[PDB]
Amino acid sequence: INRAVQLLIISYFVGWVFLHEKAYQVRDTAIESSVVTKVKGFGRYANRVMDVSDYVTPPQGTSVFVIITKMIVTENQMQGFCPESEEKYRCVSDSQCGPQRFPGGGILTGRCVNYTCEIQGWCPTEVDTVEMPVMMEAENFTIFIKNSIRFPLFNFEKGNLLPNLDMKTCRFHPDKAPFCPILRVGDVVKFAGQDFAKLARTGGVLGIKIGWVCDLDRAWDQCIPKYSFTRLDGVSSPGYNFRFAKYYKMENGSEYRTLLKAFGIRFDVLVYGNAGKFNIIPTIISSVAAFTSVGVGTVLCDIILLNFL
Amino acid sequence: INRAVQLLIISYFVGWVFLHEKAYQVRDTAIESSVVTKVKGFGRYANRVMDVSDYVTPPQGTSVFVIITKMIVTENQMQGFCPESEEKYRCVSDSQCGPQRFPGGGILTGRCVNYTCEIQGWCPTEVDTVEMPVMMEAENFTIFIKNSIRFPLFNFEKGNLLPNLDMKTCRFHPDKAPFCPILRVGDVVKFAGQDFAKLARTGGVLGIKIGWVCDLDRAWDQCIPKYSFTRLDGVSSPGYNFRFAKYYKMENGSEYRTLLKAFGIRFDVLVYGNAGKFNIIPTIISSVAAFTSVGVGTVLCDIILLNFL
Amino acid sequence: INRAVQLLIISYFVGWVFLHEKAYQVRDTAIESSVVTKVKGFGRYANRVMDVSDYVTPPQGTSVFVIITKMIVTENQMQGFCPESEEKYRCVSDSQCGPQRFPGGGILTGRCVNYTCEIQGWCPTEVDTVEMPVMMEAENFTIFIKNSIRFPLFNFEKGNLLPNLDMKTCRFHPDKAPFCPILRVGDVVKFAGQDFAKLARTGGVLGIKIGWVCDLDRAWDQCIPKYSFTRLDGVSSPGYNFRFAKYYKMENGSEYRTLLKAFGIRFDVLVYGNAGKFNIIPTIISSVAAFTSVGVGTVLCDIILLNFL
Ligand SMILES: CNC(=O)c1cc(F)c(-c2nc3cc(C)ccn3c2C[C@H]2CN(C(=O)OC)CCO2)c(F)c1
Ligand SMILES: CNC(=O)c1cc(F)c(-c2nc3cc(C)ccn3c2C[C@H]2CN(C(=O)OC)CCO2)c(F)c1
Ligand SMILES: CNC(=O)c1cc(F)c(-c2nc3cc(C)ccn3c2C[C@H]2CN(C(=O)OC)CCO2)c(F)c1
Ligand SMILES: *[C@@H]1O[C@H](CO)[C@@H](O[C@@H]2O[C@H](CO)[C@@H](O)[C@H](O)[C@H]2NC(C)=O)[C@H](O)[C@H]1NC(C)=O
Ligand SMILES: *[C@@H]1O[C@H](CO)[C@@H](O[C@@H]2O[C@H](CO)[C@@H](O)[C@H](O)[C@H]2NC(C)=O)[C@H](O)[C@H]1NC(C)=O
Ligand SMILES: *[C@@H]1O[C@H](CO)[C@@H](O[C@@H]2O[C@H](CO)[C@@H](O)[C@H](O)[C@H]2NC(C)=O)[C@H](O)[C@H]1NC(C)=O
Ligand SMILES: *[C@@H]1O[C@H](CO)[C@@H](O)[C@H](O)[C@H]1NC(C)=O
Ligand SMILES: *[C@@H]1O[C@H](CO)[C@@H](O)[C@H](O)[C@H]1NC(C)=O
Ligand SMILES: *[C@@H]1O[C@H](CO)[C@@H](O)[C@H](O)[C@H]1NC(C)=O
Repeated sequence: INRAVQLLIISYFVGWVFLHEKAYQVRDTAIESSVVTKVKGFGRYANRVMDVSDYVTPPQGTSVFVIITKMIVTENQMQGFCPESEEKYRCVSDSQCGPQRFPGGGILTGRCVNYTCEIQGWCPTEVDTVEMPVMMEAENFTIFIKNSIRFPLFNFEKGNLLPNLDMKTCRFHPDKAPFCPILRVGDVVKFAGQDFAKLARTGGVLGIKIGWVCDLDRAWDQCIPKYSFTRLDGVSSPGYNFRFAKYYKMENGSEYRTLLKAFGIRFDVLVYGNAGKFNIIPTIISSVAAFTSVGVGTVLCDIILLNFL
Repeated sequence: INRAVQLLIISYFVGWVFLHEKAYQVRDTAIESSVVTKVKGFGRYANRVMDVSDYVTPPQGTSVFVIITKMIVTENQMQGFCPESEEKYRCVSDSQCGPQRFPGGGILTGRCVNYTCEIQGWCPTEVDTVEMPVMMEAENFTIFIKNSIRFPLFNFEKGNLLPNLDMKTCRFHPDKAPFCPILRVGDVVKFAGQDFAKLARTGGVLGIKIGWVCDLDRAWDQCIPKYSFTRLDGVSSPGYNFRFAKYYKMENGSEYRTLLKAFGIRFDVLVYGNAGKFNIIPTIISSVAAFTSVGVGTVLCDIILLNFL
Repeated sequence: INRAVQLLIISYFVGWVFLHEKAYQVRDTAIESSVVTKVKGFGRYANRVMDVSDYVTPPQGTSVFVIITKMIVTENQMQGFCPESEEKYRCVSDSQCGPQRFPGGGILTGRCVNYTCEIQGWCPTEVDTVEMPVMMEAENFTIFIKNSIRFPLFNFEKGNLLPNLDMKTCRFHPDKAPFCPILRVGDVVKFAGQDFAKLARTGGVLGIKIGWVCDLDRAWDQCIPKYSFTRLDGVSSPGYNFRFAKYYKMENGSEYRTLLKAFGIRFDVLVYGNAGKFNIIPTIISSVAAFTSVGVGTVLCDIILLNFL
């Protein structure tokens, strides 16, 4: 009975190794998904509350949006020549800056004036590096993410709005309610291992990943999404700043421009999926390989038992 | 001759099962694609026709754009305190709204006035829910979609602009001309199983999918794209509304803001591909599995015939 | 010794064929990536230098941005009826244009006036096709691309900012330094097999592909990205033009609009990945198939040697 027991044990182990790793259930990874993101929540920046229309830069609500948390405004920028207001651009001789100095505000002319050598262009350049406050109440904003995915190979359409496992006081917590699509901005920042104060002050590119890992052999309700968070702006000047320009020409001839530098927390929504469904061909391939492996194991077992090595 | 005929039949069935499901022809699903969308067509909204530059929100023509169909304008919004114009925010006592009421227009102060308790912020809030007309002529807009895909594993570059199977009066109909890239907006809405009037009045997020399913073992001209349409904004307040803010500061000191609420039909272009090419390794694997399966079938056939069970 | 030598040679060839094509090392192609693009560099267009805030259309720095190189401005567009300024719309009789003529500037009315029959809408239409100069200094712009990828199946996070194989004078050249993420716009245009003058004058949609092809069986530092460039706006009127509209209502009642037509070079960043990691199941499958193929080869070899055919 030793040979039968040993071959049964070998076959059982081979089956465990195969079906545990899903040798069958051909896998599809080309998930086609659509994301609709909507921000809700109000906050104050200077002396005035700002609704959703203000801070979020892309109003459509695409896969990628920006939550603006700090604004630096430079108004009435006129064309001309003038020195730069930054420290690092010190000029002691007229030959210091030429076709070797990286421009910071405009095209250089090869001169030197007192405030720094003359960049040409928008004269009142950004006086940056100040103690401007941040939209602290943005720590309490909420993001509603409606994600609709469709695995094409198996024709499997699904969405994250699962009605079983209200939407007015629920948040997203991976422990209590890991299924509500409403993500608190403070919660997203905290779950990424980041302090919110520094992230809002300097800016960063967070990322929300919706892993659609499902086993289609089970029921339709079993396919559930998993939310994860990360930061994708780590080097090893870190930050995320971007500028809008609004132009106007007053009737007295001069051409003006106001420049708004925004430090925000850009959110990226990345959808990844991996769905495995049972298919005849991989099942046959795996069964044949398992049979041959069991045969090889049986051929080796008697030899190793007889030789005790 | 019975055994030879039976083994030939078993081998033929195994070959049918294998080659029908493409046991060989290793498959690649990581399709790298680029989409350029351009809208053409004019329509009237208030008392004036609007060209392409007006209704479409992203002027670049990215993978996702919005066809604005309804506009609600609130001009000269000033900062301050005032009640809200919506019905649902009824206030009979000063304690009704506090740290339990969801803000609708601004940060609450805990008071109660006649128009509703005081939200702080942009005072002339949106008087919404009106009978504003819709851009009905947007039913006749056309969308030109240039899609260029490149399967990287096989180095296979292709595009949907097939010159064989003019581009001035052709539309997209899956029956007559299922190859023209020009998609009528009314046609897209109709093919999604949606009435255009309600969709334009309330807004929605349609989706155009370009399935690049091809068999590279055939000629280059055989690889063709298939267009499909769906809606990806179905819960089970449905809609798709987004707001622009334009700011101006008149010389008499006050800070103003005009808010434009747009109800549009956002179009998402999703590209999915699955290309299978013959490879030596999967062919050998499939042949070995087929040989072993045929052997197993022959081993079972004589037994089942002799035992008649 | 002939049979042993022949079977060893057959086994060696089978192993070469299998391990060379990676029969083992299950492959994942669903790469989840995030791209942050930042443009640096100044240029002059009319009589004034323009910094980053001006030419690039999406200020956020998404996966797709546009480098504007030519601007055509039409100011003070008023609603009304007037003929069109283009040549192709010749009208000799009042019945020439009707429900058969493609509108170019507005909704037609079925009349004929001297400048061309009356389109309704923004009256001072674009007088296009001029000799407007181009932002030639945009040939010296630089693009910083920070790409962070994460293969989910193997949980493999990586980025293109490799610190071993400064970032102030380095460019991207596939021969000298093929690893610096700083891409010169002129270099990108040249590597796509395109002249920069015509591309800037008419517009085009270039594409930068970051192939993340790695072998995870080696060390972590071995996984490196490969940059490639292409053009995805080739038919077989080519170009890429898009228009912004800025509205204002002067106090004397009339409603105005200024239209800015931009000819740019839109850059698309496409991330593709294919990562193979050793797994037990594919290894067993490949070993079984190799054993069976070697057996078949041995069965055929003696026959072909004895029969000499
Ligand atoms: C006459 N009024 C103005 O000039 C003016 C008014 C403003 F409310 C603001 C302002 N500050 C902040 C601060 C935060 C955290 C969020 C939004 N903020 C805003 C509003 C908009 C202004 N944006 C714009 O594109 O405007 C062209 C870009 C996005 O932010 C400004 F920067 C300028
Ligand atoms: C002095 N003139 C204005 O204030 C004004 C003029 C306008 F034509 C309009 C207006 N209505 C509609 C209706 C449809 C269906 C499409 C486009 N529409 C527009 C034009 C733009 C105005 N957009 C903007 O970003 O403007 C900052 C956002 C997109 O729509 C407006 F909302 C305000
Ligand atoms: C009172 N001043 C103006 O009206 C005015 C001022 C300007 F600098 C310009 C202008 N020309 C060029 C040429 C290049 C190559 C790049 C940027 N350029 C610009 C600036 C902006 C204006 N953009 C805008 O959205 O403005 C609403 C869209 C993007 O280009 C303009 F088109 C109009
Ligand atoms: C974000 O919201 C939380 C939850 O309401 C705020 O925390 C509470 O704030 C109230 C304000 O009246 C205090 O009475 C509570 O004691 C706070 N609770 C806790 C646990 O701190 C929080 O202050 C808000 N954040 C910001 C920046 O305003
Ligand atoms: C969209 O275009 C269609 C096709 O031209 C319009 O339908 C025709 O409209 C003309 C207008 O002169 C009528 O004479 C025809 O009888 C209509 N034909 C049909 C089959 O209805 C349609 O009206 C346009 N839609 C909108 C909203 O203007
Ligand atoms: C882009 O930059 C290059 C590199 O600096 C410029 O080419 C040089 O331009 C300087 C200008 O003083 C000349 O002295 C050099 O002789 C040029 N070198 C070469 C090899 O041509 C180039 O002119 C710049 N392009 C534009 C359009 O301004
Ligand atoms: C126009 O007026 C502004 C202030 O409104 C002033 O700074 C500027 O010098 C004037 N420009 C001209 C050309 O008169
Ligand atoms: C400025 O003028 C506007 C109308 O143009 C008026 O409503 C407002 O009260 C005035 N504000 C101040 C601060 O004088
Ligand atoms: C308003 O003034 C503009 C010039 O500023 C002029 O062209 C236009 O005819 C005037 N419109 C009205 C309605 O008075």
